[PDB]
Amino acid sequence: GSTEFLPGSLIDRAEFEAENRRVVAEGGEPAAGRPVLMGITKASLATDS
Amino acid sequence: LYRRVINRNNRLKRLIDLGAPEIIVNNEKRMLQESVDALFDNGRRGRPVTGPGNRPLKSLSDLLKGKQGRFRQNLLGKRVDYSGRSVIVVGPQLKLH
Amino acid sequence: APVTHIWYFKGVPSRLGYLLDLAPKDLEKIIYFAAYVITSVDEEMRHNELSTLEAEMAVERKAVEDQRDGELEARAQKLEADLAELEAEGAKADARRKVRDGGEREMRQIRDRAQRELDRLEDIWSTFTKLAPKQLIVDENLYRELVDRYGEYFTGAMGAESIQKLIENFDIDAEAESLRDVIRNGKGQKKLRAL
Amino acid sequence: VSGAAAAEAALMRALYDEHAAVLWRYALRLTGDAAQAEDVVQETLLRAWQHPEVIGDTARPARAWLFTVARNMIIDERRSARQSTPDEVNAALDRLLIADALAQLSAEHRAVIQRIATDLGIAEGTVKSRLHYAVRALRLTLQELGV
RNA sequence: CACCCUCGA
DNA sequence: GTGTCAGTAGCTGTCACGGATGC
DNA sequence: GCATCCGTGAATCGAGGGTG
Repeated sequence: GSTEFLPGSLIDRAEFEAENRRVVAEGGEPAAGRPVLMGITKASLATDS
Repeated sequence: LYRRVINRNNRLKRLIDLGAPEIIVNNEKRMLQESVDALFDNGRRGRPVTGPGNRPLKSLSDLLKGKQGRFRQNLLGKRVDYSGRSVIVVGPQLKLH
Repeated sequence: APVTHIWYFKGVPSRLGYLLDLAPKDLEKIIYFAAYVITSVDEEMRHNELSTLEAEMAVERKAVEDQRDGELEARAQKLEADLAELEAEGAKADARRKVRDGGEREMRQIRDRAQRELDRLEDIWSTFTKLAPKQLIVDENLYRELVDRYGEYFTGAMGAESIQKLIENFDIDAEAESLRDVIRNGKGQKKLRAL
Repeated sequence: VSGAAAAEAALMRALYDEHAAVLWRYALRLTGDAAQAEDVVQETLLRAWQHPEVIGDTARPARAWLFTVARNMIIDERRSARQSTPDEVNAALDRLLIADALAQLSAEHRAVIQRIATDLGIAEGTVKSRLHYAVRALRLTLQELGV
């Protein structure tokens, strides 16, 4: 949409909604979403730290 | 590892100054590449650099991997002063606390 | 001499191979001096000299063919004369068959020398006509011929310094937007590789 | 012309292809280390290029001349080429006393001992003395505590 | 300290 | 300074799994 | 467009002894 989120990337459902919250109120298109299931091993490496 | 890299680098300087054949200069740059590759992550590409006894040498990246790496061995769990250990024996007369 | 960080080359996925769209094996050949790589090519000068270069290449091929035909003629005539001479000596026809097959063998060797040369010229011209950056040339003699002939039109190099040059002559933003264009509208098969 | 400066290359690259991959094995068996062998090979072949009085007589064994070069270089390397930090208890206890016998002083003896006659703007005899008496006060205090 | 061995809950 | 052949040890007796690598 | 092959990972603490 109008976000800088690279399509196909797995992003926390908090930052996704918080970014679409700014873009929706900015006028651009909010980024689309689709729930994704990650294994614990894969989710651990995806942490922000 | 660092010493082997330095040797090959100084030889490269010699070859450049002496105008050695292009074959030698290029085939030496390749060896410098392989040596720096070993310095950073020995064994990552191809065969590891064997030390005395056909033992693969540890690299800088080997200092951080697995249980013996810096992270798990020396950061997540340290060794502590003011500590001891001994055999345990049942003490029925003791109170729970 | 510049050197490459193994972490970004051999670490899977090959980060450099993803940046320059180079295959990991091709990149391995480049870095460790197994194949040359084209860093730049003056395509406009080549376009302005293509007709002349084509004519010269064609004349070279024709010279090869003419020399081949003359040499084959010499051998065939000596063959006929030798068979007549060994017939005057009265040798048995089996010996003449031996000499016959020997002459055919030698003529085949001559024609094959000429054919290898002709195919070398064909490959040289084909590679120079369809020459682009990021191309690999595993044959060292071929690259030497390319520099000896059309060295004025392109620039090539080997090793890690060549990849340094490739990164230098790289527009990051343009390739990014190209990948995004592929992403907006593409097949999953060829869309995952772009993502 | 330039074809000659190219003939030099095409002369080396034509002996590499026939002898480097075999010289490597020699130095390998003698060192049990493919890395050094890799080095020794380039060292040797550079000398070869530097000594053209050997390859010129093509009909004579060059390989045989190379093996000895390497075999000598290895032994040249084989010439006479053949933890934990204590606990700062004591030192720290010592200073913990020394610091306890520093409050038993006067600020002038202190400012002097913590360093000289060019700054404090006094004599060198005043230095020597203040140092002298100040030490003796330090010694007195320490031995008062029983050091 | 690098590896190695043998062992204990 | 070097000059006739002059040429690794060791080893595969682990496995499950995902995804870039490559035909 | 898909099989191959590469790389990743695989419990915790503790005792003594040897060599490079």
